[PDB]
Amino acid sequence: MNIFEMLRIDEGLRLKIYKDTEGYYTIGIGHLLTKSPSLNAAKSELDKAIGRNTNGVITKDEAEKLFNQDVDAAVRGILRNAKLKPVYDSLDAVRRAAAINMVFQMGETGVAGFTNSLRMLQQKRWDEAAVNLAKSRWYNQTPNRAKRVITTFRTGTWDAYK
Ligand SMILES: [Cl-]
Ligand SMILES: [Cl-]
Repeated sequence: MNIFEMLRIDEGLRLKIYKDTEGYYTIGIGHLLTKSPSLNAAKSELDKAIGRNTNGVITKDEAEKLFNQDVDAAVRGILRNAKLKPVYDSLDAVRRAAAINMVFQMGETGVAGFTNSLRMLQQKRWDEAAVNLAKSRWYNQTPNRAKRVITTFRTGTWDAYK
């Protein structure tokens, strides 16, 4: 298992524009297009992202290309963030994947708001971080995914994904 296979399980793959768990137009492997309620705005963001006239449909290679860019961007957002970088550098390889998963889903600003959890993760107080991570809108809106990510931070293994 790795970050790509992990996010592919958590996000799925859809080749036509869909609404994500928040109701936002998304495509591919959790690639958010726009938070605007307009499907035309979505289609236009999609054409710009792919570089051709898509009419709301992309190929699998195209979905995987966006996915590669989004994973790369998530990692880069962590390393550029003063609150996230020292935590990420402190973690082993598996728990680093959990951090990337969170940033991918909710963005670098959202995750940087888990101040208390980040501190517990940095201190390797795994069971305590896990309890604190779950007291979140994140956990209450998407409990099955959040449980898998939290289990990954708690154990440092891929058990929740096998
Ligand atoms: Cl893009
Ligand atoms: Cl979920």
